Amino acid sequence: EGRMQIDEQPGNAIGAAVEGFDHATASDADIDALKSTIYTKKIAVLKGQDLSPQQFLALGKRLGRPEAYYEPMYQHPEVTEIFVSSNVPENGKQIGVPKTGKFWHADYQFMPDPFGITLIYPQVIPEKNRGTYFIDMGRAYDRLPEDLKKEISGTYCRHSVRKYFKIRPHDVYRPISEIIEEVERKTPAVVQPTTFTHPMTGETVLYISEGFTVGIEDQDGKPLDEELLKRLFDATGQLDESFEHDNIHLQSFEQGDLLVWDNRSLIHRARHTTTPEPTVSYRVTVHDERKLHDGI
Ligand SMILES: O=C(O)CCC(=O)C(=O)O
Ligand SMILES: [Cl-]
Ligand SMILES: [Fe+2]
Repeated sequence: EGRMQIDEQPGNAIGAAVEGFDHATASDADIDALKSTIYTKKIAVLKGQDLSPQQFLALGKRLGRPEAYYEPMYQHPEVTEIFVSSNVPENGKQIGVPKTGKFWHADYQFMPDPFGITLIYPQVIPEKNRGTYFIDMGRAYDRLPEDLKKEISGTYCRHSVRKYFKIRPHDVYRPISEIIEEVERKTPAVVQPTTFTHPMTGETVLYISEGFTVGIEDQDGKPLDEELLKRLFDATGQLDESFEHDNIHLQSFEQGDLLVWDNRSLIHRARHTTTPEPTVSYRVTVHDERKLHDGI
């Protein structure tokens, strides 16, 4: 230590900038302070990062235990733990998967044991149409009308990858019903409390997303009409295709930036493909000292 400096946005404004961070030399106190910033400011942007794929993984390992993506076509060829979103061919070859995350979601929300921190290391940044949209679903919960808070009290939600599972090269010539069934076997829908208590901050988090949350059910386990989910999406800003909604944050980045964010509190999505500019990003996803919530 002696050089990492964290500049948190004032008050309730989301985000922080971190200058002079070196994952190879940061002290234990440095890491703890960076973690506190991630949990409270939700998005920390590390500046001046010039890392190999291996050094990026080592940075992630300072924050938690990396987990590799369960579908391997997403994995970096040299680092299994790096998830690659890319539509720029490397020597004419497809690396990772193109055009990922074009829907509101929290990462691994369709899995039974989601990780708490996401790291994104942009490699190729669109000049004009850059950035990722975010919603703080704890702040979004607090801003719901009281009666809507009451209506979801005690409910559970079902989360599934079934809408956005991407066809793989080895799926060609298979009947689609067989892939549909395989997805339900490998990644069955996961039931979670509709809201949970953030282990690091104590905030109530509304843990739903338009992309992965496929149903809501009552305290007795009986399915509820999906209009309730639609009203929740609407109220939290997830149905606003203009992205002007008050809850929505557009996070931009520049070369050398590295985004680290709270994957309990936030949902995110890619921008509309308004321009043909390409996107390449490397992702590391790490488990921290607590489960997503105490009920996991
Ligand atoms: O499209 C997917 O499979 C999800 C990708 C993702 O998590 C992201 O692009 O932020
Ligand atoms: Cl994910
Ligand atoms: Fe994502």
